[PDB]
Amino acid sequence: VKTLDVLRGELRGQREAFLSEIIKSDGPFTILQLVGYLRVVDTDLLLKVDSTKVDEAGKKVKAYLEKIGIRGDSVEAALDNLMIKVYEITKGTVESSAQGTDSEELKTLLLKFSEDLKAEQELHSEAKGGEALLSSMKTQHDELLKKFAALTPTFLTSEDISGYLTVPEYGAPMNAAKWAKVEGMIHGKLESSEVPANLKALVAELIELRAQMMALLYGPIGHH
Repeated sequence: VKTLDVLRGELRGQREAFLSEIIKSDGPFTILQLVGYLRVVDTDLLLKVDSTKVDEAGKKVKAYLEKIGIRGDSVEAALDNLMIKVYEITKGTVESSAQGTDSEELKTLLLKFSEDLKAEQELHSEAKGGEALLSSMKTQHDELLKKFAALTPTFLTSEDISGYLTVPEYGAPMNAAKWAKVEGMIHGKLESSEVPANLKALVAELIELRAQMMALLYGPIGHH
Protein backbone atom coordinates (compact mmCIF):
# COMPACT_ATOMS: atom_id res chain seq x y z
CA VAL A 1 0.00 0.00 0.00
CA LYS A 2 1.28 3.45 -1.05
CA THR A 3 4.10 3.26 -3.50
CA LEU A 4 6.19 6.19 -4.87
CA ASP A 5 3.31 7.24 -7.22
CA VAL A 6 0.93 7.30 -4.35
CA LEU A 7 3.41 9.22 -2.26
CA ARG A 8 3.62 11.64 -5.23
CA GLY A 9 -0.14 11.85 -5.06
CA GLU A 10 -0.02 12.42 -1.32
CA LEU A 11 2.62 15.06 -1.78
CA ARG A 12 0.47 16.86 -4.21
CA GLY A 13 -2.58 16.46 -1.99
CA GLN A 14 -0.61 17.68 1.02
CA ARG A 15 0.73 20.73 -0.78
CA GLU A 16 -2.62 21.50 -2.35
CA ALA A 17 -4.13 21.27 1.10
CA PHE A 18 -1.35 23.50 2.33
CA LEU A 19 -1.98 25.89 -0.53
CA SER A 20 -5.69 25.74 0.35
CA GLU A 21 -4.73 26.67 3.90
CA ILE A 22 -2.75 29.53 2.54
CA ILE A 23 -5.46 30.93 0.22
CA LYS A 24 -7.99 30.43 3.06
CA SER A 25 -5.72 32.23 5.50
CA ASP A 26 -5.94 35.97 5.72
CA GLY A 27 -4.04 36.17 8.95
CA PRO A 28 -0.83 34.86 10.60
CA PHE A 29 1.43 32.06 9.46
CA THR A 30 3.97 30.15 11.46
CA ILE A 31 7.69 29.94 10.37
CA LEU A 32 7.24 26.18 9.73
CA GLN A 33 4.23 27.10 7.68
CA LEU A 34 6.03 29.89 5.85
CA VAL A 35 8.91 27.60 4.98
CA GLY A 36 6.29 24.97 4.27
CA TYR A 37 4.79 27.24 1.62
CA LEU A 38 8.30 27.85 0.44
CA ARG A 39 8.54 24.11 -0.09
CA VAL A 40 5.06 24.17 -1.73
CA VAL A 41 6.41 26.57 -4.34
CA ASP A 42 9.77 24.64 -4.29
CA THR A 43 8.22 21.57 -5.76
CA ASP A 44 5.07 23.08 -7.30
CA LEU A 45 7.32 25.16 -9.58
CA LEU A 46 8.61 22.07 -11.34
CA LEU A 47 5.22 20.39 -10.99
CA LYS A 48 4.14 23.42 -13.10
CA VAL A 49 1.09 24.17 -10.99
CA ASP A 50 -1.52 27.01 -11.34
CA SER A 51 0.52 30.09 -11.20
CA THR A 52 -2.45 32.25 -10.39
CA LYS A 53 -3.71 30.08 -7.53
CA VAL A 54 -0.22 30.10 -6.08
CA ASP A 55 -0.09 33.89 -6.76
CA GLU A 56 -3.36 34.33 -4.91
CA ALA A 57 -2.31 32.31 -1.92
CA GLY A 58 0.98 34.11 -2.02
CA LYS A 59 -0.92 37.37 -2.18
CA LYS A 60 -2.56 36.41 1.10
CA VAL A 61 0.99 35.74 2.35
CA LYS A 62 2.08 39.19 1.10
CA ALA A 63 -1.04 40.54 2.75
CA TYR A 64 -0.05 39.14 6.14
CA LEU A 65 3.54 40.16 5.76
CA GLU A 66 2.68 43.66 4.66
CA LYS A 67 -0.03 43.71 7.39
CA ILE A 68 2.74 43.57 10.00
CA GLY A 69 4.69 45.79 7.67
CA ILE A 70 6.96 43.63 5.71
CA ARG A 71 7.21 44.78 2.17
CA GLY A 72 7.81 42.24 -0.54
CA ASP A 73 7.26 42.46 -4.31
CA SER A 74 5.91 39.00 -4.66
CA VAL A 75 6.36 35.68 -2.85
CA GLU A 76 9.76 34.88 -4.30
CA ALA A 77 11.13 38.23 -3.17
CA ALA A 78 9.11 38.26 0.02
CA LEU A 79 10.24 34.81 1.08
CA ASP A 80 13.78 35.63 0.03
CA ASN A 81 13.44 38.70 2.25
CA LEU A 82 12.03 36.63 5.12
CA MET A 83 14.79 34.07 4.79
CA ILE A 84 17.36 36.83 5.12
CA LYS A 85 15.31 38.29 7.99
CA VAL A 86 15.07 35.04 9.90
CA TYR A 87 18.76 34.21 9.61
CA GLU A 88 19.47 37.84 10.36
CA ILE A 89 18.02 37.10 13.80
CA THR A 90 19.25 33.54 14.11
CA LYS A 91 22.89 34.29 13.25
CA GLY A 92 23.15 38.00 14.00
CA THR A 93 23.88 38.80 10.41
CA VAL A 94 23.22 42.35 9.25
CA GLU A 95 20.60 43.07 6.63
CA SER A 96 21.76 42.88 3.07
CA SER A 97 18.70 44.61 1.57
CA ALA A 98 15.03 44.12 2.41
CA GLN A 99 13.52 47.30 0.78
CA GLY A 100 11.30 47.95 3.79
CA THR A 101 12.28 49.10 7.22
CA ASP A 102 11.85 47.01 10.33
CA SER A 103 10.53 47.79 13.70
CA GLU A 104 11.26 46.02 16.98
CA GLU A 105 7.97 44.16 17.07
CA LEU A 106 8.60 43.01 13.48
CA LYS A 107 11.89 41.62 14.54
CA THR A 108 10.06 40.12 17.51
CA LEU A 109 7.86 38.44 14.92
CA LEU A 110 11.05 37.29 13.13
CA LEU A 111 12.18 36.26 16.53
CA LYS A 112 9.21 34.00 16.97
CA PHE A 113 9.97 32.62 13.58
CA SER A 114 13.60 32.03 14.27
CA GLU A 115 13.03 30.67 17.78
CA ASP A 116 9.99 28.59 16.83
CA LEU A 117 11.96 27.04 14.04
CA LYS A 118 14.86 26.58 16.50
CA ALA A 119 12.54 24.86 18.98
CA GLU A 120 10.84 22.58 16.49
CA GLN A 121 14.36 22.00 15.15
CA GLU A 122 15.78 20.49 18.31
CA LEU A 123 12.47 18.87 19.21
CA HIS A 124 12.42 16.92 15.98
CA SER A 125 16.22 16.44 16.26
CA GLU A 126 15.54 14.51 19.39
CA ALA A 127 12.23 12.78 18.56
CA LYS A 128 13.33 11.54 15.14
CA GLY A 129 17.09 11.79 15.52
CA GLY A 130 18.09 14.96 13.69
CA GLU A 131 21.57 13.85 12.71
CA ALA A 132 20.19 10.53 11.53
CA LEU A 133 17.44 12.13 9.48
CA LEU A 134 19.90 14.69 8.12
CA SER A 135 22.26 11.88 7.16
CA SER A 136 19.44 10.20 5.23
CA MET A 137 18.65 13.60 3.64
CA LYS A 138 22.25 14.22 2.66
CA THR A 139 22.84 10.73 1.36
CA GLN A 140 19.76 10.44 -0.78
CA HIS A 141 20.11 13.96 -2.12
CA ASP A 142 23.79 13.24 -2.77
CA GLU A 143 22.78 10.10 -4.65
CA LEU A 144 20.42 12.14 -6.74
CA LEU A 145 22.76 15.07 -7.60
CA LYS A 146 25.59 12.70 -8.14
CA LYS A 147 23.55 10.94 -10.79
CA PHE A 148 22.55 14.36 -12.25
CA ALA A 149 26.20 15.26 -12.56
CA ALA A 150 27.16 11.82 -13.74
CA LEU A 151 24.53 11.68 -16.38
CA THR A 152 24.77 13.60 -19.57
CA PRO A 153 23.50 15.82 -20.84
CA THR A 154 23.45 17.77 -17.64
CA PHE A 155 22.29 21.34 -17.30
CA LEU A 156 23.49 21.82 -13.82
CA THR A 157 26.68 23.32 -12.72
CA SER A 158 29.59 22.29 -10.51
CA GLU A 159 30.53 22.58 -6.80
CA ASP A 160 31.38 26.23 -7.46
CA ILE A 161 27.76 27.02 -7.43
CA SER A 162 26.45 24.14 -5.41
CA GLY A 163 28.46 25.38 -2.43
CA TYR A 164 25.37 25.31 -0.28
CA LEU A 165 23.36 22.76 1.61
CA THR A 166 20.65 21.60 -0.76
CA VAL A 167 19.06 19.72 2.04
CA PRO A 168 20.03 21.65 5.14
CA GLU A 169 19.08 21.40 8.74
CA TYR A 170 15.57 22.45 9.92
CA GLY A 171 16.83 25.97 10.38
CA ALA A 172 20.13 26.16 8.57
CA PRO A 173 21.00 28.78 5.93
CA MET A 174 20.36 27.79 2.34
CA ASN A 175 20.90 29.95 -0.74
CA ALA A 176 17.40 30.42 -2.11
CA ALA A 177 18.59 32.54 -5.04
CA LYS A 178 21.03 30.04 -6.50
CA TRP A 179 18.56 27.29 -5.71
CA ALA A 180 15.88 29.24 -7.62
CA LYS A 181 18.35 29.46 -10.48
CA VAL A 182 19.00 25.71 -10.68
CA GLU A 183 15.36 24.82 -10.00
CA GLY A 184 14.47 27.48 -12.53
CA MET A 185 16.60 25.68 -15.07
CA ILE A 186 14.94 22.39 -14.10
CA HIS A 187 11.55 24.00 -14.64
CA GLY A 188 12.93 25.56 -17.82
CA LYS A 189 13.86 22.14 -19.05
CA LEU A 190 10.66 20.57 -17.80
CA GLU A 191 8.75 23.10 -19.88
CA SER A 192 10.88 22.10 -22.87
CA SER A 193 9.88 19.60 -25.57
CA GLU A 194 12.68 17.19 -24.69
CA VAL A 195 11.44 14.21 -22.79
CA PRO A 196 14.16 12.10 -21.14
CA ALA A 197 13.57 8.84 -19.32
CA ASN A 198 16.31 8.07 -16.79
CA LEU A 199 17.34 11.72 -16.43
CA LYS A 200 13.72 12.78 -15.94
CA ALA A 201 13.25 9.88 -13.53
CA LEU A 202 16.17 11.23 -11.52
CA VAL A 203 14.50 14.63 -11.70
CA ALA A 204 11.25 13.09 -10.48
CA GLU A 205 13.05 11.23 -7.68
CA LEU A 206 14.77 14.47 -6.74
CA ILE A 207 11.41 16.17 -6.67
CA GLU A 208 9.54 13.52 -4.82
CA LEU A 209 12.36 12.72 -2.38
CA ARG A 210 13.01 16.40 -1.54
CA ALA A 211 9.29 16.97 -1.10
CA GLN A 212 8.89 13.99 1.24
CA MET A 213 12.12 14.90 2.91
CA MET A 214 11.13 18.44 3.76
CA ALA A 215 7.61 17.36 4.60
CA LEU A 216 9.07 15.04 7.10
CA LEU A 217 11.78 17.58 8.07
CA TYR A 218 9.27 20.29 8.89
CA GLY A 219 6.86 17.90 10.50
CA PRO A 220 5.86 19.14 14.02
CA ILE A 221 7.45 17.02 16.81
CA GLY A 222 8.05 14.20 14.42
CA HIS A 223 4.53 13.53 13.22
CA HIS A 224 1.45 13.48 15.32
